Amino acid sequence: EITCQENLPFTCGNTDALNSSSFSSDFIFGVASSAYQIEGTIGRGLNIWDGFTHRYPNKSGPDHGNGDTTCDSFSYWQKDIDVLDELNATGYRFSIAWSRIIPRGKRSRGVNEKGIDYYHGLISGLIKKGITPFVTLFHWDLPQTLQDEYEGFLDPQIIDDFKDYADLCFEEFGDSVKYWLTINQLYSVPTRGYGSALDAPGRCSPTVDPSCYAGNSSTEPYIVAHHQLLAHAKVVDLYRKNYTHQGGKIGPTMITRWFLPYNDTDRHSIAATERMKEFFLGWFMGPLTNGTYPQIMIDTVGERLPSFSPEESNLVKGSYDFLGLNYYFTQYAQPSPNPVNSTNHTAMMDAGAKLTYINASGHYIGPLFEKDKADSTDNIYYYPKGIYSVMDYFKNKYYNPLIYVTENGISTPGDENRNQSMLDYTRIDYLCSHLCFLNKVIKEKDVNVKGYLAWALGDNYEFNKGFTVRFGLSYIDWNNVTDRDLKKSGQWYQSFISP
Ligand SMILES: *[C@@H]1O[C@H](CO)[C@@H](O[C@@H]2O[C@H](CO)[C@@H](O[C@@H]3O[C@H](CO[C@H]4O[C@H](CO)[C@@H](O)[C@H](O)[C@@H]4O)[C@@H](O)[C@H](O[C@H]4O[C@H](CO)[C@@H](O)[C@H](O)[C@@H]4O)[C@@H]3O[C@@H]3OC[C@@H](O)[C@H](O)[C@H]3O)[C@H](O)[C@H]2NC(C)=O)[C@H](O[C@@H]2O[C@@H](C)[C@@H](O)[C@@H](O)[C@@H]2O)[C@H]1NC(C)=O
Ligand SMILES: *[C@@H]1O[C@H](CO)[C@@H](O[C@@H]2O[C@H](CO)[C@@H](O[C@@H]3O[C@H](CO)[C@@H](O)[C@H](O)[C@@H]3O[C@@H]3OC[C@@H](O)[C@H](O)[C@H]3O)[C@H](O)[C@H]2NC(C)=O)[C@H](O[C@@H]2O[C@@H](C)[C@@H](O)[C@@H](O)[C@@H]2O)[C@H]1NC(C)=O
Ligand SMILES: *[C@@H]1O[C@H](CO)[C@@H](O[C@@H]2O[C@H](CO)[C@@H](O)[C@H](O)[C@H]2NC(C)=O)[C@H](O)[C@H]1NC(C)=O
Ligand SMILES: *[C@@H]1O[C@H](CO)[C@@H](O[C@@H]2O[C@H](CO)[C@@H](O)[C@H](O)[C@H]2NC(C)=O)[C@H](O)[C@H]1NC(C)=O
Ligand SMILES: *CCS/C(Cc1ccccc1)=N\OS(=O)(=O)O
Ligand SMILES: CC(=O)N[C@@H]1[C@@H](O)[C@H](O)[C@@H](CO)O[C@H]1O
Ligand SMILES: *[C@@H]1O[C@H](CO)[C@@H](O)[C@H](O)[C@H]1NC(C)=O
Ligand SMILES: *[C@@H]1O[C@H](CO)[C@@H](O)[C@H](O)[C@H]1NC(C)=O
Ligand SMILES: *[C@@H]1O[C@H](CO)[C@@H](O)[C@H](O)[C@H]1NC(C)=O
Ligand SMILES: *[C@@H]1O[C@H](CO)[C@@H](O)[C@H](O)[C@H]1NC(C)=O
Ligand SMILES: *[C@@H]1O[C@H](CO)[C@@H](O)[C@H](O)[C@H]1NC(C)=O
Ligand SMILES: [Zn+2]
Repeated sequence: EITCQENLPFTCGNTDALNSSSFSSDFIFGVASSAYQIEGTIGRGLNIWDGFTHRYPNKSGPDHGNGDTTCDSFSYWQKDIDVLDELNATGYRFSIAWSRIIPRGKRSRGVNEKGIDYYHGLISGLIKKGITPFVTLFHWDLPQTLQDEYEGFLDPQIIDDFKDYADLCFEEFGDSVKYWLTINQLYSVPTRGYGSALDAPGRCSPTVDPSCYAGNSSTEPYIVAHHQLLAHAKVVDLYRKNYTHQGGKIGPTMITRWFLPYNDTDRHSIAATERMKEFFLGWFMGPLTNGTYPQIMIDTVGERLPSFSPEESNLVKGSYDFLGLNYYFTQYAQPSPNPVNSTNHTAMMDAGAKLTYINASGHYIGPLFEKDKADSTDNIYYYPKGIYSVMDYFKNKYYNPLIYVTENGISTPGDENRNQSMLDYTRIDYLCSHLCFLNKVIKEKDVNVKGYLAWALGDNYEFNKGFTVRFGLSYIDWNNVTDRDLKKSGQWYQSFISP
């Protein structure tokens, strides 16, 4: 019987109690990263994250930091491999910058052979060290030209352009890459990029944020989400019909969260909690497993929710070999009004729920996840059991899918000096507490999880936060980004992997 801790202090940092041997022999352990966050603009065209961070510096991060140079993985990709080698990692998730291989967006406009070579070198290097690549085709960095031509994912033209880009990736890298992720965190761009405008491209309703150049927070998130599903499905169909000889697998990336009732004895809170599962997870999982949006979304969103044609429904349904599940935290849900007529209405309001980290009786869900200096009441807290609940839910609700945890991690303040940043015991606690529960859910619920990739191989530009927070298991000095030095967490993970 496996017992896992939910509150501080944690004792899972002892590799004598918890290690890779606790999992199946073939279980993959590694770390993850994304192109915009680690490469730098050198050698690539411009994308919407360059555009967004430059047009709206205040939105790039409190420090106005962006991905211009960041940790310079373009030049130091070998150093990334060295970190993985040091960790004895068996997996590495990275993303291909569309702007690096097709700077002009549309494939017919030509490709960047040097950009293609960059990824060939990285992939060859990973394989030579026994590291299995998990490659994300689209980690939000859409070529700026496509956003300017037709507003990217807001238009159906994105489908063919994404398909042609994916085709190039399969053609060029598919002989070596056997695990593909289509779109990173399906929920994110529709809501943050077209709803709240916290993320690129930065579209929203005029009253939601006067700085948005255009948009409609009430309708656009649904249009974008719909196109993401269609684009994703078209790419999966292309992969399975034209690249089956490669013997690989492909799937979407979902940002997952668990939800608990703000008040577990209040039917309204309980209902809001179930609505959140449907609006947050079901919005994409319903189409992916059934070819239709959840009924509660159909009923609530009405005319603002696009419909799948019979052909599209068939294309989207079952469009995955596995699911890349990112997991960070869990929230309490309570009822909230949905003012559809208000000029400030956002798609996020349709769920009719308010999310918190403290419940009705004043209980904080778990240890501190992220401290918000602007407002103490806006602090995020984590919940280790959430990963168990999410995996159990996916197996029972979404037809026992093959799963790879594609992201799981925690940040530490950017204000900390080198020594403080290196002594990241809070990260060991976060990682081990989640790994305990992941092992527990695999054994108790038989969830088909075959890999775990911790977020951020190293410190990098964090979307919306600049360099004010660090997520890496390895430290990076912003005055000399060459070195990737394993922090206490990286050293612990090394021992966890090879006890
Ligand atoms: C997994 O996918 C399944 C489909 O492959 C889902 O089952 C479908 O669920 C639909 C509801 O979402 C359901 O469609 C409704 O059908 C009603 C009856 O239509 C028949 O009878 C009519 C007689 O007058 C006739 O005119 C029709 O031609 C049909 O013969 C219909 O009245 C409904 O329309 C109203 O409600 C919808 C909102 O749901 C409104 O959009 C619409 O304007 C109207 O107000 C509705 O029809 C749909 O209307 C919208 C239109 O775009 C669609 O083309 C049209 O179908 C449908 O019958 C079933 N199909 C099957 C195979 O059972 C399944 O849904 C779950 O299970 C069903 C049974 C139901 O309980 C749902 O609530 C569940 O979510 C999906 N499962 C999951 C997990 O989501
Ligand atoms: C988690 O949710 C539950 C269920 O909603 C909360 O319990 C309910 O708390 C209500 C108070 O907010 C209770 O209603 C009140 O009852 C007293 C006594 O009769 C009455 O004088 C009040 O006017 C009020 O009555 C309601 O008034 C509005 C009407 O629409 C409604 O029909 C009336 O009932 C309610 O009875 C109670 N339900 C039950 C079954 O216990 C719960 O609140 C916490 O516990 C209750 C018992 C009370 O001590 C609250 O102060 C306390 O916050 C809530 N838990 C938390 C931590 O928020
Ligand atoms: C976002 O787009 C929606 C849809 O075009 C707008 O909602 C429409 O608003 C008009 C004017 O009040 C109504 O006549 C329609 O019935 C609404 N459509 C539906 C069914 O929602 C909404 O006003 C737009 N929001 C902003 C801020 O531009
Ligand atoms: C807020 O969360 C706390 C902690 O999960 C809940 O408290 C638990 O409630 C159960 C059921 O009454 C008890 O058996 C446990 O002993 C409680 N644990 C603790 C730490 O006190 C509490 O019920 C939640 N509040 C609401 C309104 O849902
Ligand atoms: C890549 C982070 S986006 C995310 C998870 C998260 C981590 C730290 C702080 C805030 C969020 N979830 O994406 S979304 O659910 O916010 O769209
Ligand atoms: C208050 C503040 O400092 N934030 C402003 C914001 O109000 C403004 O809409 C935006 C214009 O792009 O520029 C930000 O710096
Ligand atoms: C790994 O953890 C298990 C408990 O799950 C323990 O029995 C084993 O001794 C540990 N391995 C090492 C080498 O510490
Ligand atoms: C597979 O490739 C062929 C050759 O380019 C193409 O004709 C066909 O449409 C492709 N199948 C798809 C789009 O899945
Ligand atoms: C506008 O939206 C904001 C954010 O949800 C809300 O706080 C405010 O009350 C709304 N104003 C209106 C029109 O009620
Ligand atoms: C930058 O760091 C590298 C690796 O530690 C080192 O070799 C080089 O001398 C440093 N350059 C500076 C800033 O002096
Ligand atoms: C790396 O892991 C393999 C497989 O568990 C093990 O045989 C090998 O000794 C490890 N290498 C190091 C130096 O940890
Ligand atoms: Zn710049």
